[PDB]
Amino acid sequence: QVFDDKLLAVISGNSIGVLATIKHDGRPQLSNVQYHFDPRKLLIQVSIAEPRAKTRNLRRDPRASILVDADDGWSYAVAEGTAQLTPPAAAPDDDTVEALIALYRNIAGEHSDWDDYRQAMVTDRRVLLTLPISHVYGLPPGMR
Amino acid sequence: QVFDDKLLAVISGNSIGVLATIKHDGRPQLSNVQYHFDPRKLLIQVSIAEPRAKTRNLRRDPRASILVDADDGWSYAVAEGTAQLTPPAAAPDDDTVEALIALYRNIAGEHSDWDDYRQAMVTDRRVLLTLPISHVYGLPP
Ligand code: NA
Repeated sequence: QVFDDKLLAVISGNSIGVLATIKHDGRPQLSNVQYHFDPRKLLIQVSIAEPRAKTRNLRRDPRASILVDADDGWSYAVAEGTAQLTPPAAAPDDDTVEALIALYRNIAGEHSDWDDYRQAMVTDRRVLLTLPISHVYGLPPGMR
Repeated sequence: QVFDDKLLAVISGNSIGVLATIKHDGRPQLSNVQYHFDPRKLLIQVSIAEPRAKTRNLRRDPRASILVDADDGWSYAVAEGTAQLTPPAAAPDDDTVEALIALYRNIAGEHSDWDDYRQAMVTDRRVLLTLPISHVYGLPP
């Protein structure tokens, strides 16, 4: 839809969002995440680390939402989906680290020392979060 | 705690945040809200409206969290609480509308036309949401 494309435009137009996961007690857990939006596949990809609260929540209940703010700093879009998570990075060139490399390119371009990047992924036990967008809602720029 | 004050400072330093309510199916519901923060009684105040999803959710389950961004746009603080809601504004002079007028003053001072403001609150079925902060976390700048 034109709408909603106005919401996706808010998502494709930014890189920082509020990730919302579900605590064991059922209430939301919120944090900021950097992301890359794949408009062709309608995916949102995030790099997260195994021992963080957001990761543990998602392994337990894969349902995730991301709110992205528009340029006006008023309006917003929220993407919902069911997260898919890679295993944590365990070797400097396993498929997980390879995917995180591709993610960092999409977000930040060419890395200074890729080999250190590779080692940090293993060390910090990084995970690729892939979130297929199954529903969008929000208040697109242009209305009340 | 030391950590605490740095987070609470983030909340004092802003007036828009992301409000998270809980949907019927257990999923968080997210939206931007404008708020006033009382650093004394440690509570957040928000003007919402009865017809909205966020309000329906909170009347079913009063747990709320609000995330607030630091100036660097990356650091942030989250406050959790159990929401307190007034009845919806029903008459231009009732207690709810008065509370919201006090809130509007705390946020943006004096309003152009209080009489149209009063009316708009009733037409909106506006609600005053009070969130005593029961817990804070996040990543201070
Ligand atoms: Na953590």
